[PDB]
Amino acid sequence: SVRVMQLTLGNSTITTQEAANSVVAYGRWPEYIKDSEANPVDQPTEPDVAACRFYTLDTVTWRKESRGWWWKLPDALKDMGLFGQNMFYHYLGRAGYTVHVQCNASKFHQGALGVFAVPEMCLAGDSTTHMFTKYENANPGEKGGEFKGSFTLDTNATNPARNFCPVDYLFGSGVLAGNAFVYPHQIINLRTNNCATLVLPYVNSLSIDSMTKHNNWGIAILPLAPLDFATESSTEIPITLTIAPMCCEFNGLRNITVPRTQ
Amino acid sequence: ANNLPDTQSSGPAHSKETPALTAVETGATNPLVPSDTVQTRHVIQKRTRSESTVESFFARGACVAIIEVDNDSKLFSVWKITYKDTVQLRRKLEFFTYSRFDMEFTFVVTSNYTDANNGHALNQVYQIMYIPPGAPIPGKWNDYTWQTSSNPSVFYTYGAPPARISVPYVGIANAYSHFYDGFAKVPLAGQASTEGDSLYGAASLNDFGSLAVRVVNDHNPTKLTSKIRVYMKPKHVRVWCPRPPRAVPYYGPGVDYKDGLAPLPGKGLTTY
Ligand SMILES: COc1ccc(OCc2ccc(COc3c(Cl)cccc3Cl)cc2)c(Cl)c1
Repeated sequence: SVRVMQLTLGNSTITTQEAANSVVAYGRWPEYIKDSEANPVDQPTEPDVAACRFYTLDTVTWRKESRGWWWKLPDALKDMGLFGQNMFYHYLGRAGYTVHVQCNASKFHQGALGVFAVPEMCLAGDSTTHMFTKYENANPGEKGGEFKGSFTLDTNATNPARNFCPVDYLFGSGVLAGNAFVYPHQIINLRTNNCATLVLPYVNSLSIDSMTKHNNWGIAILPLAPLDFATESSTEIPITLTIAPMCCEFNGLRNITVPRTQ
Repeated sequence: ANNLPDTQSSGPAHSKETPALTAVETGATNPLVPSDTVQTRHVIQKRTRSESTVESFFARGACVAIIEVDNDSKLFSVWKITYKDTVQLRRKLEFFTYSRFDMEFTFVVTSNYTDANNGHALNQVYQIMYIPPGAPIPGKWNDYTWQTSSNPSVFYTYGAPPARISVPYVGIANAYSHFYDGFAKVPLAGQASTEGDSLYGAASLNDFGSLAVRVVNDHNPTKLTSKIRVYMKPKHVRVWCPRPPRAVPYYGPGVDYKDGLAPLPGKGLTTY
């Protein structure tokens, strides 16, 4: 039925008994580069089962006060097994994804989470200096980031944070959040479903790019209807994020990249 | 101006054929492609060399002269036709030894009052007369030579779109020579040193003649100056014998050099 599914990729399987169908972004399933759209001339590496499998990133907790969370792809998976290895050993890389967000509660809980997949999800910074966010802050990895309820300008001139300041109702980029529904999405309304499943093809203005310099997709999760339970002002339910890269192919092998951190 | 070949997929090798090894002493360049030294994938090539054709490389109007006339002998000026008065077009032409093409000349004319608060003049008309080598050159801005009964003239009204005319291939040889390793005279044994001496690399003393420019209106005591910028574009181009481009500053009409003889910067041998 629309509600029961099983996803198998490599050596990993995911089962769900409360789905609300699955979304295939823009109606496009991920695919490899065709010869007619090929650019780099060298033989690509395609790890296949070693990289195209389900990786579970860290679990976040939803509370009445949560504003939202965000992650960047392939960034969030840079340290994930052999996918991360191939990402850093190659100059160029390409991949699609199957994003599976998990969140179960009970029949006496309420709340709705909007799960959006955004191509080129550029976020707003914290200073008066334009495009000032530094690489280390823009790429948090598997832990991702969070949305805020208001904009707060960083004034420390001696030691600028050079970080993002994504305000939730402004979708972290100066647009109204209610219009974010034009992007592939699903809603995890506690009275209806457990999860949200989105299949994302590779989207870019090029056939292949640098995975370290460029993040193709952004995953934004916003509480559309806040978490509430029985009468417990105190309520916490975890949100686990499991993502699997698809049709990975890398070009331009050399020595490994070791990016600067923190 | 066409397509480039596709990249064919290439796998591993273990053979007695070694395209990587060669011997440049022969004077030939090793025609290798990526698949000769690495494993390649099949790529359908869609890039073309449409913009690097000899025609597209020269298909631009380049400035070759700025003729100036002061409508208060300066009432008229004469410019000896050449492409060596400027450096940009000259350097591009000199990538080749010989050339053959037609020419398109566009004239951009500007004028202004020298005085911010003095004088006035009605709209000016200019006459650009071509004086082929041999024809009488004007001595005054208004002598008989300006009747142009045979010389081609162009009358330009100030403010009108730039004037433009086309000239056929006018060389007396089968192609224009960008380089001429010789003289126009051979000094003979016995003659005075003053005799038989000529410039090295020069052909005719007057190759293509010159342009005589003047303002046709009667000059008013007002101080005015006009400038005619000449733009030339080679069209229907054919070129022969490539040469390395000019690396140091030009020093005259010849290949002479003097000043910027150290064009390259310093860089460590093992510095990326
Ligand atoms: C190798 O590169 C070359 C070769 C020959 C060249 O000049 C030959 C040449 C001969 C006659 C005329 C005369 O053209 C004109 C006429 Cl009819 C009427 C009005 C104005 C002009 Cl302008 C103009 C140029 C140049 Cl500029 C570059």
